[PDB]
Amino acid sequence: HHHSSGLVPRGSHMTAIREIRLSEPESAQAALLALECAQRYAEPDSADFLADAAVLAHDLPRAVRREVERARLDDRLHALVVRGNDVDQDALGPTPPHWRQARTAASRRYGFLLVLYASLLGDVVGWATQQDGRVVTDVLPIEGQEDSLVSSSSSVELGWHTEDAFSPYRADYVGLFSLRNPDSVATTVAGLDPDLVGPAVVDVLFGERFHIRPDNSHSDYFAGIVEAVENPRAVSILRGHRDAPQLCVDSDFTTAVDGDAEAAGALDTLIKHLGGALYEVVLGPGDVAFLDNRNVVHGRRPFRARFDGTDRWLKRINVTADLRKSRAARRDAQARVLGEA
Amino acid sequence: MTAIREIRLSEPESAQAALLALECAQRYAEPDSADFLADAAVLAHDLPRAVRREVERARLDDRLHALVVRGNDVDQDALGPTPPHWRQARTAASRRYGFLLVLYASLLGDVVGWATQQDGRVVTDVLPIEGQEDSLVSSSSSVELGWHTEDAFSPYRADYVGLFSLRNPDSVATTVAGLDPDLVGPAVVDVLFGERFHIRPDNSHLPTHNSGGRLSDYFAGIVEAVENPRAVSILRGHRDAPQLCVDSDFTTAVDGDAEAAGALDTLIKHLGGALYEVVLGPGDVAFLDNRNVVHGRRPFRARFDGTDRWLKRINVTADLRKSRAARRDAQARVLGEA
Ligand SMILES: NC(=[NH2+])NCCC[C@H](N)C(=O)O
Ligand SMILES: [Fe+3]
Ligand SMILES: [Fe+3]
Repeated sequence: HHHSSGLVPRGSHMTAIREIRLSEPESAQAALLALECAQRYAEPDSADFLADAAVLAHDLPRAVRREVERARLDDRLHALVVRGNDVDQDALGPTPPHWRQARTAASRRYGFLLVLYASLLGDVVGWATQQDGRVVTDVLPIEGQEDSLVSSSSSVELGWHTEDAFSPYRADYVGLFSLRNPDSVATTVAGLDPDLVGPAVVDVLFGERFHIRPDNSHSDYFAGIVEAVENPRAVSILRGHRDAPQLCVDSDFTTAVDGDAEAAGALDTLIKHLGGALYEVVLGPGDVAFLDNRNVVHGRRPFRARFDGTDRWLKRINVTADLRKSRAARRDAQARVLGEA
Repeated sequence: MTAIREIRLSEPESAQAALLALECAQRYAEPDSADFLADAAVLAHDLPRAVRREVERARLDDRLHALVVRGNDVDQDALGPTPPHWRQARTAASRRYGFLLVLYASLLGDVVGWATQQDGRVVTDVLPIEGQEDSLVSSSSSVELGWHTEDAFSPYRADYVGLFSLRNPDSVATTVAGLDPDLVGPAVVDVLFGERFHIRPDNSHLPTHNSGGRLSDYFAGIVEAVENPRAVSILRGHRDAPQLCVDSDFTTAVDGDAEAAGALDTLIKHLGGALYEVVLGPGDVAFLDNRNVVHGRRPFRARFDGTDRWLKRINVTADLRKSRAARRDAQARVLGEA
């Protein structure tokens, strides 16, 4: 229970995982700050708290803030993982049977702490069509959705994708705060190693030669959503500097532009590459991850849910480096829900 | 309203910020030393809490014109004379003000500079230069600095421009204007939202305003943007809170587009009259929201005797990652090195 941090490689990605282990004093400091926020503010995503969240985040332990800041500017990061936060399992109570029942009094402190960590990386956002536009969402298995294509699945693999791949307002980070995970169930993660892929295919993937359609998981805004399915814009899968390209792809919702067989080939080459390159991150209770959604796709393996209140439960959040850029898709300046207007 | 958000520092708050800036000056060589900039976001967290609270309110106010932090400590005697050229303005005595500007700026985003402006420095200098009185660059004096979005030509233009006044003995005003969409017409707004305009790089990006030795390759992109400007919009985003991107001296409508030419001269008249004054006294730091306002500087008579007006300046981005195609490597802050 000493503080430690370091770099865990995956293939050629030398800083793929940045791991921080909290000392017991650091875990207690973070818990005390989250509990004070829960006393003073309405909700982990109420306007009063989110106006202050980026400043309150500055009260987290300094050594942790320095390591999170290094992760924030690492444009080859896959996952920042902060291990060893305090979770009182007894006080938390059972895993709820549905996200609609999961915004519990006992779990508030973990929503506040997830937003505090997240607010070191950017500004938290949610989505009108996802869990009623909650910014702090819940990942837990739902009975009768075992074979579903959403994060409430268990028995079937959650297929890998860039989060909200279709959207110009897609998150920079996806945050996950594990409350319990008795069977050590993993998030799957992959990035592109351009040195494992034919330069010709990489060139095609930088072309605006693909359609990324919304999941059925997804008005001027919702007019844009109907258009995105029926008349999808021609988009690239890779963008930015050749030395540090961003990745945007959905294994289930990406196709080449009509009649572009070459693009179809490059896409299916990339799908097989990322499929073969998938690795896993397991979050024990009190472990928090931020996936760099610019760099990695993510999903989840089949697992065996009991639905007895002991199942895996994460709090989840989306983070943007640039809240202002999505103002056209938000209700007002301070509102954080994409597609609310 | 709160378009201008002012924080007047207490003596303790001024002293705390000065102590932190001097601690940075004791540790690091330059206010844009790579080691300092890696450390800057967390060091900024050590600024006074009441100040960080008001900077955060400004950061999330999408109608902000400027945040002004008044009353930082500036030792005029220790600072010495105003240098005669920005090339000579990286003085030992002024380091502490460069460090403090970066600390305030790092609450709002990440600092960036330009390969094609003041030799790619991140902390730049605004002071009158003999022979540039009637120029269109920040070193002008006799000729008003025409109102502009900073680096309006570039998709990597700053979200905030930071100005730290070291010296302003004649109270020369910074000029500011926002756009009222209601007050120009829903008609003109529709035109301005169209990609029907040419915005060229301003003269500060030319090799004539950089050291002679600076690589020709840096200027290729600037010369291309002067010769062959892309068709771009002046307004973007939400109709209720649209962003503004225009330079009064370097913006034209696309050839043939009479409707666009009319929209632009309507905008130029609306912004010209609305232009209002903010005077930055010694120790005053302003952050202009470069998405919401154009800014300039009133005409003034420079004395060229070492007493002249002197600001430190910085560009701040909300999203450093978005410009990686234009930067040499992940941590490099100089736009146009790639
Ligand atoms: N309309 C103008 N004068 N535009 C250029 C403004 C000054 C420019 N930002 C500089 O540093 O020199
Ligand atoms: Fe997902
Ligand atoms: Fe300017």
